[PDB]
Amino acid sequence: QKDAKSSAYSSRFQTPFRRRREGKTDYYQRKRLVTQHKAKYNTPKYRLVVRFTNKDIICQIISSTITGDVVLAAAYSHELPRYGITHGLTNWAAAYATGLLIARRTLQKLGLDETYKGVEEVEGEYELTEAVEDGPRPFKVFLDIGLQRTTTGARVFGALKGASDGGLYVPHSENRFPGWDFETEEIDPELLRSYIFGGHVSQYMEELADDDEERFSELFKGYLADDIDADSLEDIYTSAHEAIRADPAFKPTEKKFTKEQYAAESKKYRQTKLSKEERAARVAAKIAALAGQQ
Amino acid sequence: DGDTKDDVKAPEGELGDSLQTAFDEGKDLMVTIISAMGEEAAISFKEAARTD
Amino acid sequence: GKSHGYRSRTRYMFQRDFRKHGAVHLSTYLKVYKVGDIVDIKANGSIQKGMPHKFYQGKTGVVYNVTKSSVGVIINKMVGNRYLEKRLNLRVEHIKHSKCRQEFLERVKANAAKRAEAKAQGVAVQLKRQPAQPRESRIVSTEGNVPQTLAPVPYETFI
Amino acid sequence: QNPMRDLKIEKLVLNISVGESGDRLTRASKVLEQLSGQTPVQSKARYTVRTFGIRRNEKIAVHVTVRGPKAEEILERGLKVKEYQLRDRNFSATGNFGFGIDEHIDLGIKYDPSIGIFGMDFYVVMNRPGARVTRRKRCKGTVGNSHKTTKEDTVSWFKQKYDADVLDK
RNA sequence: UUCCUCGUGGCCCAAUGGUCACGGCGUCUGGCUUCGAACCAGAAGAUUCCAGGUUCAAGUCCUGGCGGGGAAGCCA
RNA sequence: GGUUGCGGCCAUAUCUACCAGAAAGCACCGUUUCCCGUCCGAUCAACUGUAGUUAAGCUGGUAAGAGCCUGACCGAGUAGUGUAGUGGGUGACCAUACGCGAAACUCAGGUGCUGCAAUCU
RNA sequence: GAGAACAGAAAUCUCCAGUAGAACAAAAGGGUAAAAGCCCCCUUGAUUUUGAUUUUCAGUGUGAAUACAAACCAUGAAAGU
RNA sequence: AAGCUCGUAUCAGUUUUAUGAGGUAAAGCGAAUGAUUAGAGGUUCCGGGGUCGAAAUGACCUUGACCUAUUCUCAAACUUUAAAUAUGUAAGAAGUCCUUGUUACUUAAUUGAACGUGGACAUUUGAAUGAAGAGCUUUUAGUGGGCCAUUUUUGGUAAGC
Ligand SMILES: [Mg+2]
Ligand SMILES: [Mg+2]
Ligand SMILES: [Mg+2]
Ligand SMILES: [Mg+2]
Ligand SMILES: [Mg+2]
Ligand SMILES: [Mg+2]
Ligand SMILES: [Mg+2]
Ligand SMILES: [Mg+2]
Ligand SMILES: [Mg+2]
Ligand SMILES: [Mg+2]
Ligand SMILES: [Mg+2]
Ligand SMILES: [Mg+2]
Ligand SMILES: [Mg+2]
Ligand SMILES: [Mg+2]
Repeated sequence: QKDAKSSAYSSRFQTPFRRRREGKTDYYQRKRLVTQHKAKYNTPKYRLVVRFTNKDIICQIISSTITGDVVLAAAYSHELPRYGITHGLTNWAAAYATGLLIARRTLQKLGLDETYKGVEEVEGEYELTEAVEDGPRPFKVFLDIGLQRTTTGARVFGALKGASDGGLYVPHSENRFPGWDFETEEIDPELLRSYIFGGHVSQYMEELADDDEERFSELFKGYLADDIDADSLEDIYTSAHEAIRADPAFKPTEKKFTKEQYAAESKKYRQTKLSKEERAARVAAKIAALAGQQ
Repeated sequence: DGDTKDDVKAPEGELGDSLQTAFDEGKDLMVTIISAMGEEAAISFKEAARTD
Repeated sequence: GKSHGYRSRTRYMFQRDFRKHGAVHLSTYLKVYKVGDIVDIKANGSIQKGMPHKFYQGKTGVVYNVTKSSVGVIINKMVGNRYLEKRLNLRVEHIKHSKCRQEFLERVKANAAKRAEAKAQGVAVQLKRQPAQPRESRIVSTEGNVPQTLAPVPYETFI
Repeated sequence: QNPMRDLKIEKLVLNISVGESGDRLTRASKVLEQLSGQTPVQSKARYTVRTFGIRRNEKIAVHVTVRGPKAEEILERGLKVKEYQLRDRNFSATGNFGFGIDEHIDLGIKYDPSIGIFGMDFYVVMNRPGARVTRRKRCKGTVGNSHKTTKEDTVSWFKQKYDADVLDK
């Protein structure tokens, strides 16, 4: 009835490319990101892409070619258990840790790890990775936040701060970090440092612990089940950071199976196409029955 | 909008004399102004007494 | 009065396409242009900045300058009884590599291959291209292909 | 089947279409905040009609959005004003419904003479959970055919809950 | 043919883009008179000659049509 | 082979109506102290992954489906057009010689391919 | 298109469809959908120094426009503009 | 006209190969815009109406819209598609490949960019045909009312307009 579009409309319709149809890429942003100064002929532009799905965080370094994009290194949230983090795999601190991980991962595989050590005595101060004198002018990369909404205190910038302390040079102002005083234009390092170490979580423990117990039970259940205390939350993060700076080399999984076996089961499981000869028989039978007086 | 124009000085014209006669009982005096080459005077009268 | 603007008589020449409106695909910005590349010009109507004048549509020239967002091109223009070279500055959206060269230097490297290989045993490599030669003799059998006799068709109205 | 496709209220929209701005406009706005606990918003007119006596952007009407248990509370408090009976045509074809009332004083604010007397227009937007698929920014999509509300579903839900009835048709 | 002008209450006309719009005569009700006038209190009535575009609003701003009136038409 | 992140070509990829989806992923989904934003924690912000569900999103399949794409001595060597004649015709126009060559229409076939990295009974 | 008191063909609000059939100071034509359209926040690059180039062209001028360099700035978290 | 530098070339009113651009001819309107003849089926909580009706979100007809599927004909300032003829560029020595030198530019980086050293590849050195010599400079006369023919085409009924 009303749910009908004319042939002329369907024949004159323009479709978005593919990604604008799926609503995943801002091509208006991609323009400004991947475009390279034409006098710098083949010098690629590397992007720090950060995405935030449920229960996981993704960080990658991507350059672009005509045939497709190419990635240097990637760092996911779910590998933190290797480095001593088991819960809150998407919190602000988890983001900062991931940014640190990918930072050391890249500089390690690029040979820029001994130089440009980064920042170790983290204090929530706003400082950039300055170039060492007569040195290799540290690596440069830009954020690619995608469709994610920019806002003060957003956890996407936690990855930025993770990389910047990790040793990468990421150009940025500080007026979007959490703790940025608004009516007067300054930053609060104490609050920023607290966020870097989960301060807003360890602090949030105390109220629920002193006000409502079943609420303290259903969420943070893993904390009780594994005996982690509010005060102990900073320590595990600090112990982690050293592990990342010790070995970011991205040990992969073992997969306990093969590519072929996975293919075999999916191949046998998925519905297949129907051949033209069968389709013709099917319609012929449909005439034979429905039109054939049943 | 504004409270200005201590200008035109109320032309001596007999139509203006009738305007002044009909003024003191009120009814929403409308007046027109002509300001060619700066030198300006009030030429025409009109009434719009609704206030509703 | 008469009217000769900068974009006069460009009503159809700058219409974009059918079902190809919207933004430009990134491959254009991913292209790399060197000095000395020979390149055609086709104005994109969606990018008003750095457009070429309508006369240069469909022309081909040589790159002589590269800047952050544009490319300097040399075009030969016939005026009067001679040619004058004109120097342009065009954003990459009105720019695409002329594949004529891309095809050409494949020949150059192919001839290099044949020349060296044939030089290894001296058999007169014979690099030059030749036009379509008149076809040489051949024999045609009728086996299972007995010739068919045709005849003119009479007139019928067919309406 | 029916695992988790239960029907719930998104929002209640309360509208008062004052034909002009000014003091009466302010007095009308002064009503809603006691009923809601929210700050109301006053909507402008989009073109002149010159017979209703409105200019463009003359800021004629007021409306408020209320959601959650507060919303269903106000909805219940209005249904008693309608004595739990609504005529059929009031129910939208997409599963929403609404009705108008007079004399907002029939609930809450006794009279409070500085305000005066005003009527309202309660309206309800109705669907199933998981509807943010059409509201999020990333991967925006449309809801499936079988998962949409309808006249038949909304009527039956309005009977089974609030144990009310529908009029002639 | 051109150019110009005009068309608005029953009649003659006036009109500030910002109120269905103004005057005078005319019409209606009541009063005075034996009665009609004159006179005294009060009212009402207009698709601004036909269609579009602009404006937020168009009698008005303008473009397209109908009817009326005026001027021009000379050197041979 | 499935899934996710970033893509390239930009409908064979869109649209309508139904059906199916192990595992993982994605998703919906729970809460409001903190950073943050709204009439409204609906979007956006933050926390948990715990309380649940494949209903939806998404993927795939089905339709003498719309559309889209490719092809054919189907239409058609037709329409049109470059060069020549002391060619025809009163004329409008039309054939011939050497060349190029459509669109509509009909029929047949198809209904995304692919790069990098990560994960999956 | 379907619904809500006064409210009706035209007042405000909600849902569904909606390739632009609207809007972008003006005449007309191109161009534009997470925008070039609507709303909001901050600003003055509508700045300084002369050069090169395109149109009209004699390859003169004027008008208009394009791409840089050397400074000082605006905006955005950033690439950028 | 005066010549000058050189001696078969840094050529050409030409064709071929390769590769670009165009919106005319044609064609189309059951494809966007506009025009336009005709019937058919629905839809009126909703046009004008009439009949049964007091009316109904009742029924039956008729005329106009509205929608759906069809039908006849059109566009210099309409269009999906789209010729023929004309038109841009390339077919090497000012070239190709290998190695490493300069830079205050650029790169995360001797990474790139541009310009070079040295080494290797010649008359089949990279399609056809011709080349009557090729290139370059100065100075000055006359001219700046045109007309005719084929083809395309504007105003006009038309014209030796
Ligand atoms: Mg943006
Ligand atoms: Mg074109
Ligand atoms: Mg009387
Ligand atoms: Mg924007
Ligand atoms: Mg000039
Ligand atoms: Mg043309
Ligand atoms: Mg034609
Ligand atoms: Mg056609
Ligand atoms: Mg048409
Ligand atoms: Mg050609
Ligand atoms: Mg002389
Ligand atoms: Mg001369
Ligand atoms: Mg002269
Ligand atoms: Mg003369």
